[PDB]
Amino acid sequence: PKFPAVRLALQNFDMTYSVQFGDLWPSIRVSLLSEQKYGALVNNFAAWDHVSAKLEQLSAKDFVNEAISHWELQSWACSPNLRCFTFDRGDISRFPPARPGSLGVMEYYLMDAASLLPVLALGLQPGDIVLDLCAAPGGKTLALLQTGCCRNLAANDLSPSRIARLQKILHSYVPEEIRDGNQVRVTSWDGRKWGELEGDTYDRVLVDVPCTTDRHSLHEEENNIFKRSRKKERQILPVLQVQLLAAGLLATKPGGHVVYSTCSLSHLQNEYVVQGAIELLANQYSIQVQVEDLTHFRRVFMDTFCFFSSCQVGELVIPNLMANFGPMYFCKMRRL
Amino acid sequence: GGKSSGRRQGIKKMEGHYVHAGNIIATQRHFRWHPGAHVGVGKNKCLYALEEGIVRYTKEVYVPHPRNTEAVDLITRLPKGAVLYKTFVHVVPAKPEGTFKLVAML
Amino acid sequence: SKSKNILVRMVSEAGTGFCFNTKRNRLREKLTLLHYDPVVKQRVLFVEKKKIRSL
RNA sequence: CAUCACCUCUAGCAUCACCAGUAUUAGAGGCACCGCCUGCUGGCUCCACGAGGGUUCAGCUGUCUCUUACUUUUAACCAGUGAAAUUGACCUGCCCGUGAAGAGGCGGGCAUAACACAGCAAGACGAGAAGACCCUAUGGAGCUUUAAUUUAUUAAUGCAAACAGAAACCUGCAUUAAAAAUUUCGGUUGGGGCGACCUCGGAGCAGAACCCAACCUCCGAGCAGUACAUGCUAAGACUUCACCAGUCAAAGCGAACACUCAAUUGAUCCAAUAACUUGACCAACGGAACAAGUUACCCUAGGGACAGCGCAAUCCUAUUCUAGAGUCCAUAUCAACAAUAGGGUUUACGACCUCGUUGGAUCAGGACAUCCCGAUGGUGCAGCCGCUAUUAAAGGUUCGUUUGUUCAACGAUUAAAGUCCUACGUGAUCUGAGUUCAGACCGGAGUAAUCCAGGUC
RNA sequence: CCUAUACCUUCUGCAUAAUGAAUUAACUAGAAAUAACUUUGCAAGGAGAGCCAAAGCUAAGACCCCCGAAACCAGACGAGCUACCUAAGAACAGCUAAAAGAGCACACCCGUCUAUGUAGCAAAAUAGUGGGAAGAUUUAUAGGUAGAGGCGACAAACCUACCGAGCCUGGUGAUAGCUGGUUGUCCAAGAUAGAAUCUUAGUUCAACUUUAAAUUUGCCCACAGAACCCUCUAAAUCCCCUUGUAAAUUUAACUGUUAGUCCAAAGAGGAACAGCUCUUUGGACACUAGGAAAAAACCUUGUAGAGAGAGUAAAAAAUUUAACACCCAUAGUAG
RNA sequence: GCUAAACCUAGCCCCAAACCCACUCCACCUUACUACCAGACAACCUUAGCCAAACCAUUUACCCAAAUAAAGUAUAGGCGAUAG
Ligand SMILES: C[S@@+](CC[C@H](N)C(=O)[O-])C[C@H]1O[C@@H](n2cnc3c(N)ncnc32)[C@H](O)[C@@H]1O
Ligand SMILES: [K+]
Ligand SMILES: [K+]
Ligand SMILES: [Mg+2]
Ligand SMILES: [Mg+2]
Ligand SMILES: [Mg+2]
Ligand SMILES: [Mg+2]
Ligand SMILES: [Mg+2]
Ligand SMILES: [Mg+2]
Ligand SMILES: [Mg+2]
Ligand SMILES: [Mg+2]
Ligand SMILES: [Mg+2]
Ligand SMILES: [Mg+2]
Ligand SMILES: [Mg+2]
Ligand SMILES: [Mg+2]
Ligand SMILES: [Mg+2]
Ligand SMILES: [Mg+2]
Ligand SMILES: [Mg+2]
Ligand SMILES: [Mg+2]
Ligand SMILES: [Mg+2]
Ligand SMILES: [Mg+2]
Ligand SMILES: [Mg+2]
Ligand SMILES: [Mg+2]
Ligand SMILES: [Mg+2]
Ligand SMILES: [Mg+2]
Ligand SMILES: [Mg+2]
Ligand SMILES: [Mg+2]
Ligand SMILES: [Mg+2]
Ligand SMILES: [Mg+2]
Ligand SMILES: [Mg+2]
Ligand SMILES: [Mg+2]
Ligand SMILES: [Mg+2]
Ligand SMILES: [Mg+2]
Ligand SMILES: [Mg+2]
Ligand SMILES: [Mg+2]
Ligand SMILES: [Mg+2]
Ligand SMILES: [Mg+2]
Ligand SMILES: [Mg+2]
Ligand SMILES: [Mg+2]
Ligand SMILES: [Mg+2]
Ligand SMILES: [Mg+2]
Ligand SMILES: [Mg+2]
Ligand SMILES: [Mg+2]
Ligand SMILES: [Mg+2]
Ligand SMILES: [Mg+2]
Repeated sequence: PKFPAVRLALQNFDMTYSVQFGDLWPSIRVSLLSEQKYGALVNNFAAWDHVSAKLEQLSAKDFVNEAISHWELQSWACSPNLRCFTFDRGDISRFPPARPGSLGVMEYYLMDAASLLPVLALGLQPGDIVLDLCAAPGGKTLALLQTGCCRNLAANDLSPSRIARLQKILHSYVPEEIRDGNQVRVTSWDGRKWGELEGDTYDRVLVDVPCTTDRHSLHEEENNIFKRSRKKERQILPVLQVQLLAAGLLATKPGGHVVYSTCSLSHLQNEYVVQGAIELLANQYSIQVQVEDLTHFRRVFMDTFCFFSSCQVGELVIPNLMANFGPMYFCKMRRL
Repeated sequence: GGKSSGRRQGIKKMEGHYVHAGNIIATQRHFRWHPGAHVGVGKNKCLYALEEGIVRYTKEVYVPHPRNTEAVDLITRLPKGAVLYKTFVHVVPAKPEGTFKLVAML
Repeated sequence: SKSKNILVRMVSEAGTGFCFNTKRNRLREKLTLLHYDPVVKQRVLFVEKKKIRSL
């Protein structure tokens, strides 16, 4: 009670994001205050073929499959074996709750379709070892396991409470045989230690640093980052984003790719953090990285997503009334 | 801020103490004392006497069950010639199981 | 604190009236277990009849 | 505050107020005339007026420099009459020390025939009463409200009842509203603001049986999964220092051939159900079936409170060190990192924000770490002035203007306008401000009552 | 001369400059049930209907205070003071002015400033200086409005010298986890783990303590024995036959106590040398005396009387610090 | 040796028993105790609260007509305190 955390979050966003987006902010603000559209991620382990037919009856369309055929039309590719069904532009229809299949696992998972792009931008390949920092609660973690291109995975999140939610998601969806071995490693440790525990170990690293989540902040009243007690954490939040990304960058082997993802529209936490890590590695550890161009990636998914074309390095997906996916920011940088 | 109190776990019957069937010998968080002769183990690693007699503490060679993967993986990495020892608590029975008594002259 | 599981009551099909409460996932079909019935002193089929509460 | 003037709101009417009245009226309110300006309500100007609050010319004067004289009352003595607060007992000294830390009574020294009378106000933490300061109470009361619990009451309606060729009144039962009624403000964190916290598990955490470090620092838990004999019974024991609760368990019947997991939880009453069984972020987690704020109008019962402790950190002073400034040159002077002594101050957790006695008048006592006067070294001391050091407390250390966590700045002088201590030294000698108050506004806070170390009277 | 820091009460500890007491006399404060115990009667029955009984039952004896709130309610009594109103009356010189809520200024009303006074003349006055003084004035008389209220030019003003809700009586010996008090003699045993709590000013349970009873072990303690970790590491503790000793457990009945303080030691509070706060072990103090100057906590010492006997215990600070070379030196050279 | 100090009745308390009083003259509801003129005025209606529940909000004993016993039993009750 007292001062609502929702209004405090909205006040902070209104001042900051009005300048950044200009006339686009009123359009973004309505989408943020409205409920985000949920995409259906079909579980490959379950009856994926049957569920795909079932979703098409509900007028759902696989945008991922459509984006696959657009690669040759426009003229690293992307992570394969991903099937996500969303509705048409401007359709407010919601998917039914997921149900267990004949195999005992949930048939599909409901998640933001904008959160699949960091997995898609990762360009996952078979036989690789994937490190995910802040993997919990498993929005991006499940997508990596759906691909089946990762022989060894390390899912690390600082909060054990979030980690416990991830394991339950893995148990319900991912069959135990995959989780039985050392293929999926779940730990609760600081990600900044990963820059020293395991250096050059992984070929593909996905770093979704903690950040002020615009969708959750404006709606959730529990553990909001904008409450008075969390003000100290918010002030040091940009510092954490620079350190956690740097640890993930050192963790990968040269010739590997690291994707930095953030669920926010703040430039101080999307572009500045990316530039900070690049400078930090050169100054302290003498590490040089190259940020790839995602413009080719953007032009394929323009049909089902709205993109902001005033970003220095990464790609930002802005929410909209017709396409409510977002906000999502992801940048792919490889180590040389 | 978390507040907790001691669990009062430890040795309940020392060396040479006389115990009866069912008496709890020791309560442990982890297997500090292993069950020996005529000593059972409960769910919470609680040691109770299965027979009435005297409690003895000895050092015995620790040979883990083959099914226990963690303990088998430990002995296989030991240098050749090394032997593991652990403290076992035994109950030495004092009374015989029974005696034959004359009941009739038929 | 989302209610993933619910508490259901299994009623014996032997007609003895013996019933017991078990926990099952909400997103699941009605259970049909093979539980011991003390009245007939043997394992009999049981059927879910009514949900008691959401856990 | 009221006040003409202005403005808002309500009311189309009579036989006890309004009113023996009738919208040019009456009532409930705001604001404070007028004049100007403005919106479709707001801002300035200005006549007089004021025991309002400041400022100022001139004069006036004992307000003062700087007090003095006289008269009257009082006073003191003689005669008559004759109270009150107060009072453990007193055969009632001073200086150091000690001490519930401020000694007439204790320790060590010093002083000391006994008694009135008149003065004095340093002490007897002097006396009376009032009040301030917080704190406490499952103590009160006033006020306010979107605190909880209510509509008995009143008003407006509905249906029933009743009349009935129709209608009302009354009554019963419902539904809104009004105005009231009863009751309460859970703890922890110097206070307030903002937040956090209250149960359970683990670690720093008591190194070795058990228990034990509150506050504090840090991370968790309020699940899930596999079973469906996770059946029924029954020796002996453990136990979170009580109880409640919790834990283990041989044998036996019946089957098969005491589940994982550190925490993963909630009593009684009551409610539902044929039985079985189930029900609370009762999270203030041994739980009240359901109750907030405020008081500077406050009340009652009590408790606490300048002075005192402080060999780590920090600050100051004097030495030590001898790097470095001073043309050269450690030491004429100055001085870094530091060290050793004396003194002051800060301090166990929201690695938040703020807030909790002192001048003056009079009279001074004392210290010297000396501002002036005196004596004596060194000088980058020619001489005059200066700088520095030793010695010296006999004596002296001004008058004004603004302003005042009551202190600085400024003006004119002086051989100098010393640093402190003394329960602000000193309020039973006096007085100003603050602590802050009963009234009142301005600014800010709050739905309001009311509040703010803020501004002012 | 020598020795001796009034009493009560409240706190860890009062000579305390914390509370109470001028003093005398009189008055003034522990009321009761179940159970248990003790002593009689009778006894598988007891009792003067009813009730209890697996030795009980009946009777007696023997245990549970005083004063004090602010309040709340009910019914009365009050507007001769005051607030406002009603009825019918009265008063206001002189002067300047004008048909004035005008000016000056008496009577009169009010009470601005200062001083006196402070148990006073006075539970609000006096002297001087002031505001109003033909008006929204002042004032005499009678009447009205009464406490869940009245009245109010709102000051939370006034309503008979304590009005944030009058006074009196009654409920009422209200209640108070709070303060204070608690009255003959003598002896005996007797102090510091905790938990829960609208709780930390309290209470309940446990621990401790007391009395009675029953029973047999209790304390001290020889080995043996009690975990690995994160690599290592303390004083010790538990258990414990002998032995030295005399207690311990259980049964019955209750009350009372609890933040103790300081000293030694080991620690704890963001990795804080002291200090503050908080644990642990031990001691002392809240019990005596002697000694450290006076002295609750240091040291010596505890079982109680009389003696004009004796032997002892602890028990009195050390320290005074700075002399010193004599003689000589040309040169391959400014390597 | 002053002030004083001492005293034993007055009467009262609790029971039993029995059901008590009020016109001498005059005055007395108007301003009571006031000799002496048109009134029309008339009575009846749950107690509450303190307190206990360690707050408080439902609730909380108060002779109702025979001592004893049934019996603090059946019942009632934030199924609490307590009531019966
Ligand atoms: C914004 S969430 C992203 C969740 C997930 N990446 C997804 O999109 O599905 C970021 C999470 O990172 C975790 N986190 C915060 N700090 C971290 C740290 N220092 N190291 C690792 N994880 C951290 C937090 O628990 C938080 O839930
Ligand atoms: K005035
Ligand atoms: K009360
Ligand atoms: Mg006004
Ligand atoms: Mg002036
Ligand atoms: Mg002048
Ligand atoms: Mg003269
Ligand atoms: Mg005389
Ligand atoms: Mg007297
Ligand atoms: Mg004398
Ligand atoms: Mg003294
Ligand atoms: Mg003396
Ligand atoms: Mg004096
Ligand atoms: Mg006094
Ligand atoms: Mg209390
Ligand atoms: Mg109140
Ligand atoms: Mg126990
Ligand atoms: Mg509570
Ligand atoms: Mg509690
Ligand atoms: Mg507990
Ligand atoms: Mg005020
Ligand atoms: Mg001189
Ligand atoms: Mg000197
Ligand atoms: Mg002056
Ligand atoms: Mg002046
Ligand atoms: Mg004085
Ligand atoms: Mg004295
Ligand atoms: Mg004292
Ligand atoms: Mg006295
Ligand atoms: Mg009441
Ligand atoms: Mg009360
Ligand atoms: Mg009158
Ligand atoms: Mg006039
Ligand atoms: Mg006049
Ligand atoms: Mg008036
Ligand atoms: Mg007012
Ligand atoms: Mg007021
Ligand atoms: Mg009065
Ligand atoms: Mg009393
Ligand atoms: Mg109390
Ligand atoms: Mg004794
Ligand atoms: Mg003797
Ligand atoms: Mg020589
Ligand atoms: Mg009560
Ligand atoms: Mg109360």
